Amino acid sequence: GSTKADIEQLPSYRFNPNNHQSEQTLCVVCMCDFESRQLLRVLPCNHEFHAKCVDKWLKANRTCPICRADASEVHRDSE
Ligand SMILES: [Zn+2]
Ligand SMILES: [Zn+2]
Repeated sequence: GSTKADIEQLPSYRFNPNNHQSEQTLCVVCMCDFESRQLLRVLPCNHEFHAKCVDKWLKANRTCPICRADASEVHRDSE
Protein backbone atom coordinates (compact mmCIF):
# COMPACT_ATOMS: atom_id res chain seq x y z
CA GLY A 1 0.00 0.00 0.00
CA SER A 2 0.98 3.65 0.19
CA THR A 3 3.99 4.52 2.37
CA LYS A 4 2.78 8.14 2.52
CA ALA A 5 -0.21 9.75 4.14
CA ASP A 6 -3.05 10.37 1.69
CA ILE A 7 -2.54 14.15 1.76
CA GLU A 8 1.15 13.74 0.90
CA GLN A 9 0.82 11.09 -1.79
CA LEU A 10 0.95 11.71 -5.52
CA PRO A 11 -2.53 12.11 -7.01
CA SER A 12 -4.27 8.99 -8.23
CA TYR A 13 -7.32 7.74 -10.09
CA ARG A 14 -8.70 4.40 -11.23
CA PHE A 15 -8.29 3.55 -14.90
CA ASN A 16 -11.48 3.44 -16.96
CA PRO A 17 -11.17 2.55 -20.67
CA ASN A 18 -14.42 4.39 -21.43
CA ASN A 19 -13.23 7.78 -20.17
CA HIS A 20 -9.45 7.91 -20.45
CA GLN A 21 -8.02 11.15 -21.81
CA SER A 22 -4.30 10.34 -21.54
CA GLU A 23 -2.24 9.01 -24.44
CA GLN A 24 -0.73 6.33 -22.16
CA THR A 25 -2.02 2.74 -22.13
CA LEU A 26 0.99 0.93 -20.63
CA CYS A 27 2.75 0.94 -17.27
CA VAL A 28 6.36 1.02 -18.44
CA VAL A 29 7.77 0.04 -15.04
CA CYS A 30 6.20 -3.45 -15.15
CA MET A 31 5.55 -3.42 -18.92
CA CYS A 32 1.88 -4.38 -18.41
CA ASP A 33 -1.11 -2.54 -19.86
CA PHE A 34 -3.43 -0.48 -17.66
CA GLU A 35 -6.64 -2.36 -16.84
CA SER A 36 -10.04 -1.12 -15.67
CA ARG A 37 -10.16 -0.45 -11.91
CA GLN A 38 -6.37 -0.33 -11.45
CA LEU A 39 -5.08 2.55 -9.34
CA LEU A 40 -2.77 4.84 -11.31
CA ARG A 41 -0.61 7.63 -9.95
CA VAL A 42 0.24 10.76 -11.92
CA LEU A 43 3.54 12.62 -11.50
CA PRO A 44 4.00 16.41 -11.80
CA CYS A 45 5.27 15.92 -15.37
CA ASN A 46 1.86 14.29 -16.16
CA HIS A 47 3.17 10.77 -16.74
CA GLU A 48 1.18 7.97 -15.16
CA PHE A 49 1.90 4.47 -13.84
CA HIS A 50 0.43 1.78 -11.66
CA ALA A 51 0.59 3.06 -8.07
CA LYS A 52 2.53 0.07 -6.75
CA CYS A 53 5.08 0.25 -9.56
CA VAL A 54 5.90 3.93 -9.38
CA ASP A 55 6.00 4.06 -5.54
CA LYS A 56 8.96 1.60 -5.47
CA TRP A 57 10.59 3.38 -8.41
CA LEU A 58 10.43 6.83 -6.80
CA LYS A 59 11.67 5.64 -3.42
CA ALA A 60 14.83 4.40 -5.16
CA ASN A 61 15.22 7.08 -7.84
CA ARG A 62 13.12 10.25 -7.23
CA THR A 63 12.72 10.76 -11.02
CA CYS A 64 9.93 9.91 -13.47
CA PRO A 65 10.60 6.53 -15.15
CA ILE A 66 9.74 8.00 -18.56
CA CYS A 67 11.12 11.57 -18.70
CA ARG A 68 13.41 11.61 -15.61
CA ALA A 69 11.82 14.79 -14.21
CA ASP A 70 12.29 14.91 -10.41
CA ALA A 71 8.87 14.31 -8.82
CA SER A 72 9.95 15.57 -5.39
CA GLU A 73 8.04 18.27 -3.54
CA VAL A 74 8.87 21.93 -4.14
CA HIS A 75 8.84 23.27 -0.61
CA ARG A 76 8.02 26.84 0.32
CA ASP A 77 10.64 27.19 3.06
CA SER A 78 13.60 25.29 1.61
CA GLU A 79 15.47 25.15 -1.69
ZN1 LIG B 1 3.08 -1.36 -13.46
ZN1 LIG C 1 7.56 12.16 -16.68
